[PDB]
Amino acid sequence: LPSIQLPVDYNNLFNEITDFLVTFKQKGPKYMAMLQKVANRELNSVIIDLDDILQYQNEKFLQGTQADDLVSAIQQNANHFTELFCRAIDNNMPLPTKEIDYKDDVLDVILNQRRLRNERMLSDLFPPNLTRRYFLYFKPLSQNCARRYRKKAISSKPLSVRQIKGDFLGQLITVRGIITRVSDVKPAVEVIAYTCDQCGYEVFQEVNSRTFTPLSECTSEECSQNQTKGQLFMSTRASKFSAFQECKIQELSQQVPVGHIPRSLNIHVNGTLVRSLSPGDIVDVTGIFLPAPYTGFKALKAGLLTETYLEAQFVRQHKDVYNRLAKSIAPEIYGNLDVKKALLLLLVGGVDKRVGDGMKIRGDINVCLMGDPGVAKSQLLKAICKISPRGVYTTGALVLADNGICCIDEFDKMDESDRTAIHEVMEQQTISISKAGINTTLNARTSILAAANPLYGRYNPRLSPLDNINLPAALLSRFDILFLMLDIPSRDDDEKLAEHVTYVHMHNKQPDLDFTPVEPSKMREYIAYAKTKRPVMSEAVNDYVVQAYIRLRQDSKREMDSKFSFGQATPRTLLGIIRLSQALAKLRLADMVDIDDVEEALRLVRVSKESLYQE
Amino acid sequence: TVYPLARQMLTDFDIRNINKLSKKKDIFDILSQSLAPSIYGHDHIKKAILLMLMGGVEKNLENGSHLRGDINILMVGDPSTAKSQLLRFVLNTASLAIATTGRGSSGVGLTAAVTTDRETGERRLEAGAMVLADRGVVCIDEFDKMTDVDRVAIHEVMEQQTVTIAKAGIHTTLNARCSVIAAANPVFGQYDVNRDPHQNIALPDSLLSRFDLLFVVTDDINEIRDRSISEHVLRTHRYLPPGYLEGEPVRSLAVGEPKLVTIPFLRKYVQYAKERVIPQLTQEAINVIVKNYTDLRNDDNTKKSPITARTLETLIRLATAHAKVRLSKTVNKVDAKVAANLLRFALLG
Amino acid sequence: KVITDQDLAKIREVAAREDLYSLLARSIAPSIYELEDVKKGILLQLFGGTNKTFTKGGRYRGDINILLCGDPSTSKSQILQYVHKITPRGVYTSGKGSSAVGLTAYITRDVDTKQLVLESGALVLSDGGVCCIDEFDKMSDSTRSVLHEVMEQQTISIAKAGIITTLNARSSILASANPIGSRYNPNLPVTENIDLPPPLLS
DNA sequence: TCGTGCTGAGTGATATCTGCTTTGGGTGGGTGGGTGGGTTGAGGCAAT
DNA sequence: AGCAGATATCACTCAGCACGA
Ligand SMILES: Nc1ncnc2c1ncn2[C@@H]1O[C@H](COP(=O)(O)OP(=O)(O)OP(=O)(O)O)[C@@H](O)[C@H]1O
Ligand SMILES: Nc1ncnc2c1ncn2[C@@H]1O[C@H](COP(=O)(O)OP(=O)(O)OP(=O)(O)O)[C@@H](O)[C@H]1O
Ligand SMILES: Nc1ncnc2c1ncn2[C@@H]1O[C@H](COP(=O)(O)OP(=O)(O)OP(=O)(O)O)[C@@H](O)[C@H]1O
Ligand SMILES: [Mg+2]
Ligand SMILES: [Mg+2]
Ligand SMILES: [Mg+2]
Ligand SMILES: [Zn+2]
Repeated sequence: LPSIQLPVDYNNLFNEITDFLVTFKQKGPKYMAMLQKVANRELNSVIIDLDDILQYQNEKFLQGTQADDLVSAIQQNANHFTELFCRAIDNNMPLPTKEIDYKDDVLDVILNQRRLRNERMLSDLFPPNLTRRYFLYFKPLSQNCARRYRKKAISSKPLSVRQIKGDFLGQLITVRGIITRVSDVKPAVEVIAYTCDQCGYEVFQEVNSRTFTPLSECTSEECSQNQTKGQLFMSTRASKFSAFQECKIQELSQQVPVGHIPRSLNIHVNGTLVRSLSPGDIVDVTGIFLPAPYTGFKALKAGLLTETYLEAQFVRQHKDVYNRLAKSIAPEIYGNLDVKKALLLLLVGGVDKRVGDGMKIRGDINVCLMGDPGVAKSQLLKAICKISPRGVYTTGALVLADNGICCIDEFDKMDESDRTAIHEVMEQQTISISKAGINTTLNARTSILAAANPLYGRYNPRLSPLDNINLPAALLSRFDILFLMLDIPSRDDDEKLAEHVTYVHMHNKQPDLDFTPVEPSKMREYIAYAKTKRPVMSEAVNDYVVQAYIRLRQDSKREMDSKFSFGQATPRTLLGIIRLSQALAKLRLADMVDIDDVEEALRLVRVSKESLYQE
Repeated sequence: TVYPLARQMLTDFDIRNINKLSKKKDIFDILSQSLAPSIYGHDHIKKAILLMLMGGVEKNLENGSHLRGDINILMVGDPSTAKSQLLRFVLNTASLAIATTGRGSSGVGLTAAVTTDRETGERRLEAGAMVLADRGVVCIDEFDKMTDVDRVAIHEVMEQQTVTIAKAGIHTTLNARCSVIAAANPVFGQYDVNRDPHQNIALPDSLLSRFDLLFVVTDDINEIRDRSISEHVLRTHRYLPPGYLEGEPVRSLAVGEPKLVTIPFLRKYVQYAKERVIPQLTQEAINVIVKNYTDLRNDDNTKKSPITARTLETLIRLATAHAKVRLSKTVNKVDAKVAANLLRFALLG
Repeated sequence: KVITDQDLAKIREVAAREDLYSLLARSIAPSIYELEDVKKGILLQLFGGTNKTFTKGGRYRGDINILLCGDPSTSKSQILQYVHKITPRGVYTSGKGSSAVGLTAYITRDVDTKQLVLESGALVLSDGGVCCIDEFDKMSDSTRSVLHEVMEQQTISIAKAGIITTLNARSSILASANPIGSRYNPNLPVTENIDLPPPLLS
């Protein structure tokens, strides 16, 4: 074990840490107050701000009593400084100011009795981590503070998984990425307490590894002296445990080089930081990059190759009304007012579903878009899915869409099994799993947004609407509203479309200037408010709806006498009409359903299909 | 040491030569002709290949919409029309290129395979054809001899330019930004004028719409053309390599180390243009583009491929590529006219 | 987790009521309007006939089978859901449905235990009850043959995986059907509209 | 017939040294098994 | 590193006799 002479003196650094804890001010000292709070059981986590250390160093240098660079020493090797800071805190822990029930704690009684036994023996001891009731974390050095004092902040500089090499091991670094996996919280053992059946004494063991060998034989003075062979038995009541969570962080798309596959890095979370990371959130995890040595035969067989993980220390989390909302849904596309209004109605989905007789009318205003290629079906899908809080985008996921709209693209190309799945979702609003492995049933009251293409790829006027649609007629009937979109050539419309697209391409902004789009945040919170609202309908509006229903039924029968009609009106069309009226009433923020809402719903129903079919 | 064998260093003399050659009015014609000198005719396909190599400008908007700058090309024609030879030439010339066949490829082999690391014993991903060719070109031969299962992968690739993998507890998105050039044959094996385009080609319409340009090439029997092609082929077959005697069959020193343009100079030109030029659109080009789109979309004359809003994006991409050809910071009327002419030829022949 | 003497007296009092038939018919389907005949048939199926165990003759089935076919607009699945809610024993199934357990017995592998297990189908589990099949129109050939065997012999026989066994399937069937097109054409006969074999429909 | 050694070899016993083997992965095999794990991809076959 | 088998060197019990009481 040859020795080296390194330019670090841990005694001076410990004195520096103690002075910083005792004297630093930013009232009394900040960290002294924090320790006072910890003593009274008010705080269970202490965070050391490297900015405070840098400021203290600057003040000491200004005063002329230049001291060692503590920030750099902490950054270069943080594992030792955690223990150093813990020792410094322990040596200066203030006496509690609020009386507490000491006898309640098992550890207090056990240590008091150990003291009594030791006093008796003398008349004829425990690890410091055992009694610690706090956790220590390091907050990285802020870039602003470092630039103020003319210093480089390595710890707070974001890095990708690739940029974390072997030369960064043992340092305090930050990682930017997206969490892809988080495990369940489990107890990690740090100190193990044993008992002697014969002796009556308590033994302790410190665990700092993946694995440990339990004790078997008593080591007490009494046992040794008396020659009594006493067996040691584990006691989980007096042991010390810390919450443990293992997470995976993956590279962002913009960080991967050309022609490379993303990489992932493990993260270890201990103490009160648990539950601070969830899948799908982009985070700036600051921690100590450390290796994870193997043990036993694995150690010998592995070789010099070492695994690595990150000890989490800090986590930074990254971030006329109808017409206006419709136009602001997707400004980039050419004006399609009716489709946008239908999308609003689907999104809000207002309904009163409280029949209570055994079933309840479906509470989802499902929308299906079918049209020849060229219309911006993908753009509507993506925009409406982005705005929705529970919107899920899939290509021909339902669980994530529960109690929310489902954004399904390439609906016609979907396999028959998924067709049956969505059929169950609509008719029953339930998700059922019947497998040997597991059998779970999850309710799914989720709306569906469907985009499909005709059988021949483009709509054929000669063929009937049903012929152009590959899906079963029952599925089409179950859809509350069906919108048919077509691309009819025309000089004026084509010229405006070309001008709009060209302006968007050039200036990277919306060409329209007649009106200013409403802010998306306002629109989404208004939608949430409308959803929270509950409307109500009277008997007169019920009779009006009945009259509209008989008129629509007669008209639809007459139309279906010919082959042009999509399908005959059915009580399902009724229920859809009332659902749309309830959604519009929710929009209006007025409890009573008005005749205007019913008329608007009827005109929307007419223009969804007939307006384009007649053309 | 690891010595790369991909990017040609550009000297001051090379840069000056590139600029001087670009200043010529007919630079496009010379560069297009310099591609595949052994292939007779197919001038428009060569121009399309050059524009694909140069590529357009990729713009990603703040809202999230992504507009690709890659140009995809599809050729459907009769047997013995030099489609495979053109694919081989673009494979050789392009800086990054991957060759695949219809019957030789799979969905997994295109996208990515789940495998284990010998060194570490860790489950990982292996890049596929598509992934490997990121920021490059993938040449697909016998495009119609594939399976739908396999086709789906490609469809996703072209539509989104990304690869989504959900296998063995792996959840990731792979960047696949490559230009696709493919060759195919009609269902009957020979293009039939009487039958409509839909019947001739069995590929899905959705997959077809992603290709910016569709070229239909047919073998027409004409005395003048037949004589010219036969003479060209005979002349090519008489070539002998330097330092070889007649009748001799065809079999490093250091490690660290209207005139046709030589291939290495063409590669240097392509690298320079694609690296140090980002043309921006202008008003005159926009006027030309919208005029052309309005005229083409609403016209009685039939088209081999339907007109769509994607045609406007294709026109913009071709104009940007032609602007890149001239090393011009802006897209001018000439670029729009050339793009319109190429699209019109590809559509109505 | 989250029959007595008085019950018998209440049952007898209800039976003594003159309008018991109408009362039961109304109670079966309160939310369905103007289908008295269908409700009466469903009630009679629920109560069922007498099972005869004959010496010299064999077995005569006392079950009643009802087919609910017609236009899709009318309420037909709600009736099946009500019948399930009422019948003490039964299972809900749709032909060609992956979610459902299945209509026929099959031999599977216990993933949990890696063991060979013989699992009984929906019809077997409905022994002595009413089995409601929501979508009779779309169904596998194999499944149709199994249904024919169940409605003919009232037992399901499997001779696969080295197992030769017969399972009792003495259960009634209440299936629903839809026409080939968007509606049922009165001009054509029922057999053509429902799109089912004449044997199975008879 | 109690107490105190001296003799003693027998009958232990317990404090003390000598050789596997393992993890899991083909840098132990298929005369250790496939119901102790690995295991997704390609390939050929029969019923459909 | 841990575990199971084994060797060999460590004491302790009943055995019995000489003196005297
Ligand atoms: N009204 C429009 N205004 C501007 N661009 C449009 C419009 N409609 C369609 N587009 C453009 O059409 C291009 C292709 O169409 P898109 O993917 O949006 O839908 P689609 O044709 O219905 O799709 P699919 O081909 O998958 O069936 C998109 O890039 C979009 O920019
Ligand atoms: N225009 C041409 N000039 C010179 N040679 C040509 C030309 N067209 C075809 N050939 C000759 O055709 C031979 C084989 O044809 P090629 O493989 O290029 O056909 P292809 O277009 O891939 O057709 P397919 O795959 O349908 O058979 C090549 O060796 C090439 O010499
Ligand atoms: N007599 C009736 N009383 C009450 N509601 C009725 C009646 N007839 C039809 N309906 C309504 O008709 C709709 C039929 O829904 P149901 O789930 O029963 O359809 P279905 O028979 O399964 O349809 P499909 O054949 O299209 O799958 C329900 O809204 C039901 O309220
Ligand atoms: Mg689309
Ligand atoms: Mg070929
Ligand atoms: Mg039904
Ligand atoms: Zn003890």
